Amino acid sequence: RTERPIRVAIIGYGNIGQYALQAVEEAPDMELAGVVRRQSSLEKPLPGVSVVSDVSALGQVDVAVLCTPTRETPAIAKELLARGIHTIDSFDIHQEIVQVRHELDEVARAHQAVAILAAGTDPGTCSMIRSILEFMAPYGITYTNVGPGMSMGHSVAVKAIEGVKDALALTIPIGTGLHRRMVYVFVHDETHVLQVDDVKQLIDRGIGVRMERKGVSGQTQNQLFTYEMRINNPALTSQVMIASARAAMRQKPGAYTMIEIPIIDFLYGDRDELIRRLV
Amino acid sequence: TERPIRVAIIGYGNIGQYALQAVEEAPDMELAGVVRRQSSLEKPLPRELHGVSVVSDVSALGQVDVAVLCTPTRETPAIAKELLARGIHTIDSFDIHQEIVQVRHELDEVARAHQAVAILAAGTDPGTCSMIRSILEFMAPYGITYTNVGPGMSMGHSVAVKAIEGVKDALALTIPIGTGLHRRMVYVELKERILQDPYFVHDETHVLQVDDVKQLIDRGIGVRMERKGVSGQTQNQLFTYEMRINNPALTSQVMIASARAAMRQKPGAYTMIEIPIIDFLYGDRDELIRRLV
Amino acid sequence: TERPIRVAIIGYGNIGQYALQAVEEAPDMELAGVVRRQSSLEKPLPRELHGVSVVSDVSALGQVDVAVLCTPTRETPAIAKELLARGIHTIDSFDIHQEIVQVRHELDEVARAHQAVAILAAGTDPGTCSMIRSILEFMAPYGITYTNVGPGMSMGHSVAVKAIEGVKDALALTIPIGTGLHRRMVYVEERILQDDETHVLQVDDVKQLIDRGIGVRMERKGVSGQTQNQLFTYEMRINNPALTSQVMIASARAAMRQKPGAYTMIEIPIIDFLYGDRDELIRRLV
Ligand SMILES: NC(=O)c1ccc[n+]([C@@H]2O[C@H](COP(=O)([O-])OP(=O)(O)OC[C@H]3O[C@@H](n4cnc5c(N)ncnc54)[C@H](OP(=O)(O)O)[C@@H]3O)[C@@H](O)[C@H]2O)c1
Ligand SMILES: NC(=O)c1ccc[n+]([C@@H]2O[C@H](COP(=O)([O-])OP(=O)(O)OC[C@H]3O[C@@H](n4cnc5c(N)ncnc54)[C@H](OP(=O)(O)O)[C@@H]3O)[C@@H](O)[C@H]2O)c1
Ligand SMILES: NC(=O)c1ccc[n+]([C@@H]2O[C@H](COP(=O)([O-])OP(=O)(O)OC[C@H]3O[C@@H](n4cnc5c(N)ncnc54)[C@H](OP(=O)(O)O)[C@@H]3O)[C@@H](O)[C@H]2O)c1
Repeated sequence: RTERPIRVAIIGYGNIGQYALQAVEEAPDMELAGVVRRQSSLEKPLPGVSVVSDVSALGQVDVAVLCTPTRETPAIAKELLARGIHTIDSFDIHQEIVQVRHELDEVARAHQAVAILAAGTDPGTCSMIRSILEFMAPYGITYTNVGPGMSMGHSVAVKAIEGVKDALALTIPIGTGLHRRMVYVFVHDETHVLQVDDVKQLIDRGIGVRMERKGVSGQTQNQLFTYEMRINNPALTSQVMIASARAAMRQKPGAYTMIEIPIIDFLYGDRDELIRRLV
Repeated sequence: TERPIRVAIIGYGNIGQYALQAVEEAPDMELAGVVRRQSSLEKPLPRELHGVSVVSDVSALGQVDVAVLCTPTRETPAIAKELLARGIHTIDSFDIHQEIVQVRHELDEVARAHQAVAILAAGTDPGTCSMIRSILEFMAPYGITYTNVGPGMSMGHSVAVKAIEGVKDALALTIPIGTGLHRRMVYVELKERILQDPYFVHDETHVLQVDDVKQLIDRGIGVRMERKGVSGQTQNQLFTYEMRINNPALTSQVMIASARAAMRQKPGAYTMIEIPIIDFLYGDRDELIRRLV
Repeated sequence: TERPIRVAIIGYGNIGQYALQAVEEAPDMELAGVVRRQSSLEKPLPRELHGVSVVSDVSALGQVDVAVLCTPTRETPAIAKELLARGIHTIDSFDIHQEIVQVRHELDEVARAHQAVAILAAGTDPGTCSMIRSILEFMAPYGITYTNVGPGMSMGHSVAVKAIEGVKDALALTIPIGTGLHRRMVYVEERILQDDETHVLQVDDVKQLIDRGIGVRMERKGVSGQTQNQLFTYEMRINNPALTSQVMIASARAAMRQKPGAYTMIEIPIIDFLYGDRDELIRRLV
């Protein structure tokens, strides 16, 4: 009677990939097919899950959830799409998304494959809230203020300068989309530096997001919208990618961002009862 | 109300369009007409003004109790003087704080001389914010008040940017950054530019090129006013006042309420802290004490 | 019933005036007197001190179990050691953070010689904010804590600017701007400002700006075990000397339950600061 599980492979067991594993197991319409790592990591000590070096080893795989680093992700995805497998990623470079969508689109439409890209937290569901604020109040300004919380790239940036080993760099929101940078031990915003004993003692993967728009609806001024969340960032991103995996099965070949897909397509459940429950 | 107050709107800009709605809604007043520069009369007639006397001098309106000046700050004290000199009361929302005392003296002479009332600086931040700020002072005489105007366009500063060279269109916002201090956000439609600091220099400033600054405009604004001080000798008295409002809707509504008050004062010039609050309200005295006190 | 704890107030200034009210209200404590510089005894008696033994030396107050020091920071360690040396316990809210470990060792040596307790640094930020900071740290060992000391008069900065040039009078404020950082607001009765983000304004009367209340915002996001994104906020909006003198009076109560030595506030069972029977405090509070 009921439907067969969606078979998911996770590509790149890193910070996002561990959380993705939890979200796959918990998805009641999804089963883990296996984890794909570089060959160098297969040699490492293992943390019952088929951990292999290529999707071919994992049997049937409808969707591969890409948890690899940004730079390598487009190339990886184009390869997996060319094999008929759908791909999900949370590609987080805003300005290259338009180009990557087109690049992923071409491969997917040929191999009857769906690719959903930039399906994470701010490249992701924050984009969906932004887009909805946009059409409810077309005149005005939106500010996305990332509450105190790490900036992976920024600390990884500072990790590449000569000095006392290890560093933590943070973007701190100072309002109206502007941020201050605080580094614990790249020049156009105010920076503060502190030396610490153990940078590892300061690390926490939660983050705050405050997004606001003040705008006019139709012709009426002073429409106020505020969206706020305090969350574990990698858990939310992996969960958003797993919901996108469900949605990728319900699309036509091609490549989509999350504002190009019906919100109901991300939800597990019977359409009518989702409507009855949510709308 | 028997013989309503005949109100003329002077200058049909942002504030004049909102002031027309305030006049309409007010039960004790009726619109006498709108006064515009001859240049604007030659432009086509807006739809909301169909059936409205729209003229270049207030004489053509005939019998005007109060003139609600919705004119640019610089031009308004001189416009107020002329109307006062005809025995016509004037409301304005003149917004240069540092010139209010002097402007008040200048309007006071003319108005007393001609049996007219002027109420000046009667908008939002000069205006009702003044009244609030002043009640806080006598409630807690020792301490400090901060007025933080929430993200929203200052037009005096936005038009400043439109004036500089290499500037097709610009939008410049004042943004509170606490303690009465403010940052400035400039959106320009065109290092890069000769942005430098034609003034602005004594303000932290951020510039940004956008496609269509018209797409960014909303006339709402936030105001957060805070005071910590001493009542008598007790410390740590805490006061907070906040509004999220349509700025021109408020300013013009305050001006129309001030028009009501003008009809009640002896001749002279007044700021809003020089009039009993009850003068601004429509209704019987005892009924308003009973509703409000 | 026990006899009341006899408390003496050392130094009758700002903190000293509030301490008097705290001692009076404290049901288990009794005012032995106030101790001032002899130069201050020649001045006229404050009305609140009518009927109070005001004196130049604690030896004239009879039995004195605890002395609450409301003396300026730099003078307070030497005054403490003198009183501990007689076997009287001492409370201070000494507030030079970088110096507490050192003062504590010094105060500890004398305390143990004369069967006396010193509780030092027992105020609001040196003091109960320290206790709160410390509970957060063990509750979530990985992460960062920001103490944001809301608008509120400084003391060292105020007196810093109060000197320098044509400063007839001045008031210096610390303002929080987030994540532990602060801006300085200077009201004065020229460009010189050197000695952080600072603003300077001239005013006719600096005394008209004075209010002795303060806000404090403590926030922490960190990890419990391996679980991320645990959120903690602590806030107070208070009369600073009223709270500081109350905390010292509470420490006077805790000092009577310690063994000899010097203690900061994160070194004393919270229950020792509270009036009442042990078991009853537990069932009502734990
Ligand atoms: N949109 C959002 O909100 C959002 C938020 C967070 C993250 N992201 C995306 O997620 C990524 C960061 O993930 P993360 O924090 O989990 O990173 P991570 O911990 O560094 O994990 C990356 C993993 O990819 C594999 N890998 C590393 N270098 C590789 C290479 N050169 N070629 C192929 N595979 C390689 C490794 O897994 P193996 O050992 O198994 O090979 C590694 O664990 C970024 O690319 C970002 O775009 C997006
Ligand atoms: N105190 C407060 O809280 C507060 C708040 C907001 C604004 N305001 C005051 O409101 C005033 C008007 O603001 P607004 O948004 O209504 O501005 P606006 O849209 O520019 O309106 C100004 C109007 O004045 C008329 N005008 C008369 N003489 C003029 C001249 N010499 N140059 C240009 N225009 C002239 C024009 O109408 P015609 O074409 O019909 O002649 C114009 O539309 C400001 O100057 C400000 O001081 C006060
Ligand atoms: N959170 C905290 O930990 C916190 C907060 C507030 C205060 N404090 C502490 O409180 C102290 C200041 O309290 P306050 O506001 O009451 O100060 P204050 O107003 O200056 O009073 C200090 C008093 O001590 C006496 N005194 C002054 N100079 C002296 C000297 N050189 N030698 C001996 N006695 C002297 C005087 O009393 P007589 O004239 O009667 O002799 C004077 O009124 C600081 O040292 C500070 O560390 C800490």
